[PDB]
Amino acid sequence: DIPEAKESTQKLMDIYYTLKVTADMEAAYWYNRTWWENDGEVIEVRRAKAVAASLSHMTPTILPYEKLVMNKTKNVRGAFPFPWVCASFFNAQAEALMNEVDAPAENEADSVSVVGAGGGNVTESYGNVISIAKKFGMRKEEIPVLVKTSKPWEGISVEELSNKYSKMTPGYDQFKNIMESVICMFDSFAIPQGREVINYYMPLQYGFDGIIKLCDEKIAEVMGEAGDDGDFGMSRGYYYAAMKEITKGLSAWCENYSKRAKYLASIETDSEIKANYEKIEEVMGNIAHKKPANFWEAIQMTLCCHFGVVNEDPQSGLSIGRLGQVLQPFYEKDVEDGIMTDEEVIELLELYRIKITCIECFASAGVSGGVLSGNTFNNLSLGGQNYDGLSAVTPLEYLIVEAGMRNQTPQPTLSVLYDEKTPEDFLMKAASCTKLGLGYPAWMNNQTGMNFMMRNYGPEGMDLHDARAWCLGGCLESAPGCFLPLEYNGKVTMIPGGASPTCGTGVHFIGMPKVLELVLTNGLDKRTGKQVYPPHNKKLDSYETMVNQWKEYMELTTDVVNRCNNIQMDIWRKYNMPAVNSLLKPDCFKKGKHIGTMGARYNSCINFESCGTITFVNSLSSIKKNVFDDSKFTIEEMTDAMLNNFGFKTAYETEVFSPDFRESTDKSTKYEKIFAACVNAPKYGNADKYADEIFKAYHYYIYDMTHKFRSYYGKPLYLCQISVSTHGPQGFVTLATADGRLAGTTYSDGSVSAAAGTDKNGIYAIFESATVYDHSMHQNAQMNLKLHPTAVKGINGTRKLLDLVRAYMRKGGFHVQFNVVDSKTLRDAQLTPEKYRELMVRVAGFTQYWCEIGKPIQDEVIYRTEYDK
Amino acid sequence: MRHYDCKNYINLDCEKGLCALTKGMVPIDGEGSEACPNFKPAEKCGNCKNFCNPDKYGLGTCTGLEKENWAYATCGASACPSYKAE
Ligand SMILES: O=C(O)Cc1ccc(O)cc1
Ligand code: SF4
Ligand code: SF4
Repeated sequence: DIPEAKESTQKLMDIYYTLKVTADMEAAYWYNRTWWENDGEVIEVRRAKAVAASLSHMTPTILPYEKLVMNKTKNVRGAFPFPWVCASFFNAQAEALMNEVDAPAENEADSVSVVGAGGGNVTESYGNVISIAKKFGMRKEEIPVLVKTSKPWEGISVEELSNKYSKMTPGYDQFKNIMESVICMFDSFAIPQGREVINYYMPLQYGFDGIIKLCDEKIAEVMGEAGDDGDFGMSRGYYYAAMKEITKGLSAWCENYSKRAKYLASIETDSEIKANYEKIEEVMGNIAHKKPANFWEAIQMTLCCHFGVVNEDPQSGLSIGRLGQVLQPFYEKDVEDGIMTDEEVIELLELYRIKITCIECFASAGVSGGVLSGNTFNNLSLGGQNYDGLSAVTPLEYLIVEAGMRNQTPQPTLSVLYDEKTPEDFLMKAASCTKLGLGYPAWMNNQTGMNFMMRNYGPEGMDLHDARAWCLGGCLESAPGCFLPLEYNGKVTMIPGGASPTCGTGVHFIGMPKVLELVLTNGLDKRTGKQVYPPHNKKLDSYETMVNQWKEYMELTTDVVNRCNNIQMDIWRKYNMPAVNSLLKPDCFKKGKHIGTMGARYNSCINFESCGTITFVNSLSSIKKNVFDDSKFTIEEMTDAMLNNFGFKTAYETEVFSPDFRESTDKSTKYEKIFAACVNAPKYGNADKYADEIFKAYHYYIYDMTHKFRSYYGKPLYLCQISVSTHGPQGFVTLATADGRLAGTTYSDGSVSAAAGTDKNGIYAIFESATVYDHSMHQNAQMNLKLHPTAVKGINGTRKLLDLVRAYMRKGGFHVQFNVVDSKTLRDAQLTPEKYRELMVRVAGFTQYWCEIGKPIQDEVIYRTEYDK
Repeated sequence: MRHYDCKNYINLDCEKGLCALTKGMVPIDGEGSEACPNFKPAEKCGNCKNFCNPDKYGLGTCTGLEKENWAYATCGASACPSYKAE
C-alpha cells in the first residue's frame, strides 16, 4: 500500500484545492519602473537590474506548515503580466474596463480555446475580481495599475516592435491569414523561454556570494578588453556586470523570505509551526549567500533558481531536469551524517510537488487553455546514463517516485529515461507509480533521445558525454544538457543540467489537417469565408498532385511563419535577453555571452511544430483509397461530404468534440456511404501497410522540409511533434476530415497515438505502425495509451505494464504515457465536476485536474481507446 | 482596516488569505474582512512617508528617489529598500 502523505503535505493541499489562479502587478510594476529609471543603461545590465528589482521588491509569501518556501508572486497560484513582451491579449480588455465600455472580442486563436471553468481557474469576473484572459483573477483595484504599467510599451513590446518588422517581410499578409485561421496556433513571443532544461549548477556549486566574487574577478579581467574578438569581446564585461546585478537580486529575494520567516516565527504561538519558520529563516538566510550545505538548502536553492527563471519571462515547460542526480550528493551526505532520515527527505519531496504544481503561466487563452490546459510542464527526468555511461539511477530518485505516489499532484510530471542499464527495481518502482493512473511517470527512450542529440547537435560538437546529459524540455522537447563537476562532501560529482535555450520555439503548431482542408478548398477557409492561401486553381487529378499542393502550402506556411517568428525571438533576445537563465545556463558564464548572444552550448534548438499528424495521415489514406485508387468517389464528392460534415450536426452546435456523439441529422443518409468508406479506409496504428506507408513517407518528407529553414540562431529547423492540448483548438477550426472525423472536433492526440476508435488490432499493432521510421530522425514522437484499471491488477500487472513499455522502447519507440482509468468515471466527472475535485488524468505531456480541463480535451480523453488486456 | 491591510495576513489568492495568528482563512472583501484588535499594519506604499498624491485608484507618486516616479497604494512595501513608515 501507499503510505499517507505527511501532515504538512495534507494541510497544504487542503489549502491548495481552495486557491484561485491570481494575476497581480508587483513583479510587473517593479520591472517596468526599474526598466525606465535605467533608460540609457547598457541593455544587458538594464535588463538584469530590472529582473532583479522585479524579484527582490516583491512581497514574499510564506504559509504555515511549509518547510520549502517561495512562489512566483505574493499569491500561491500566482503570476503577473509582461507588457514588455506582449500585452494585446489584455490591454484592450483592461482599457475597456477603465472606460466602462464593453470589452472587445477576443482574437480568433483565443476565442477557439477553452479554459476549464473549475478548480482554480477564474474564467469569469465576479465580485471584485476581474477575469484576465479567461483564467486569471486580478483584483479590480489593480486594473488601473495594469493599464498604467502597460502604457509605456505601446509600439515597443516584443509583440508590437516585431510586428512592425514582420510587416516588412514579403509574406506578412500570408502570415497574418495563417494566424487568423489558427493554422498556426500562436506566436513564439508568447513564451520565449521554456521547453528547455534549467541548469542548477552555478549556485549549487558557488552560492551567490561565490558567484558575485566570480563576476568581480571577470570584470577586473575583461572590462574594457576585446581580446581578438571585435564582435563580442567588449560585450563580456557588460555580461559579467549584468550577472553580478541579477545575482544581487536573487540574494536580496532570498533575504526577503528570510526576514518574513523571522517575522512569522516572532508571532507564532504554536511552537511546532514556529520551528519551521525558524528553519526557514535560516535556510533562506543561508542560500542568500553561502553554498548550500545540506539537502533542504540545496533543494530550496533549486527552487530559488526555478522561480527565478520562470519570473523573468512568460513561459511554460521550464524542465526541472534530473533533480534526483543533481541533488544526490546533498541527499546522501545528510542521510549518512544523520542530519536527515529518508522519511524527512520524502516530506521535502512531497512538499516540493506542491510548490511546482502551483507554478502558473500568465499568457493569452490560446496558450493557457488552447495549448497548456493550465499546466506548466516543469518536467523532472529520472535515470538514463551518467557522465561515465553507466546507469545514472540514484537512491534519491526512488524517493522522488515515492513522493509522487504519496502526494499525488499534477506536477512535476516524472519522466523515466528508459535505458537497458536501468536496475529492474527502479523500473518496477517507476511502473508501480504509472499503473496508478496519475499519468506519471511517462516513459521516454534514452537511446533514441541521445541519438537525436548526436544527429541534431553534431554540428555544434555534441559528444557522447553531453548527449547522455539530455532530457525532456517541457513535456517531450528533447533538450541538450551537459554534466558539470559539483564539488561537495569531499568529492566531485558530474551532475547534469540543461545546455540549450528554448527547444519548443520557432514555427508553432501547424494544423496539418486544416492545411489539407485548404488544398481541397483551393485556399479558401470555408469555416470563415476568408481566402487564406493564394488559390492554386489546380485540378486535383491525382493523389500526387493533391499531396504536392499540400507540400507547397506547408512550405509557404513554414517560410512566412518562420521569418516572422525569427524576428519575434530576435527582438526578444536583443532587447529582452535572459538575466537569471543567462547566469545559470552553460556556457554563458565561461564565454561571457548571454543566451541571446549564443552563450548557451547548444543553439540548434529552434524547431517546427506539427499537429494533427494522424488525423492527417488517415485523411490522406481515405482520399487515396476512396478517390484515387478505388475511384469509388470523386474528389468533389469527398470535398462536399467534408464541407457538409457528412450530414451530421457539427460540434459548433452540439459541443461534443469527439466521435463519441453525433447528432445524426437526416442529411446523413445522403452521405452514409462515403462516410462509411471514410471511416473504413486503412487507418494508421493497425500495422496496415497502406496507411503505414503514407505515414512513413510523411516522416521522410517532413524531415527534409524542416531542415531547409534557418532559425534566428542560424541553424536548421527540425520537427517537434507533440499535441499538448492544441488538438482542441486546431481541431475546432477544422471542418470534417476525410478520415471520418467530424467538424470542430479534436484532432488525434499526440503524434504516434492511433486516432481514437481506429486502432482495432491491439496495442502491439500500434507499436509496429509507429516504428516504421527511426524516431531519432526528429526530436520526439508522442504516444498515449489508456488501460482499464483491471488490465494492470497486481504486482503481475505492474510487471505487465513494464514489459509493455520495454517492448515499445526496444522497437525504437520514443515515448509512451498511460492513463489507467475507467472512461465511464471520466464521463461521470464531466456531468458533475463538483464531485471530483481531486480527479486527475493524463492528457499529453501533462497531468491535470479534470475540473480545470476544457470540454474539448475532456471529450477527447473520454473517447480514447480503452484497453482491457 | 481589513485583514488584507494587516502584516499578519498571509496572501493566498485574489479573494482570500490566512490570518497568521488564527491560521484560518479570511476574506479580502465583504462580511468577515474587517481588522481584528490584534491588527499590525502591513507595510505598503499607501503607508509610506515617500508616497504621496494618489488619484481615485490609489496611483500616486513615489519620492523615495530624487527622481520621482509613480507607485500604487496597495503595493507591498515590506521589501522596498526605501520604505519608511509614515
Ligand atoms: O510547456 C510545454 O512543454 C507545453 C508546450 C509545448 C510546446 C509549445 O510550443 C508550447 C507549450
Ligand atoms: S486583522 Fe487580525 S491578526 Fe490581522 S490577519 Fe489575523 S484576524 Fe486579520
Ligand atoms: S519608497 Fe518604496 S515603499 Fe515608499 S512609496 Fe516608494 S516604492 Fe513605495
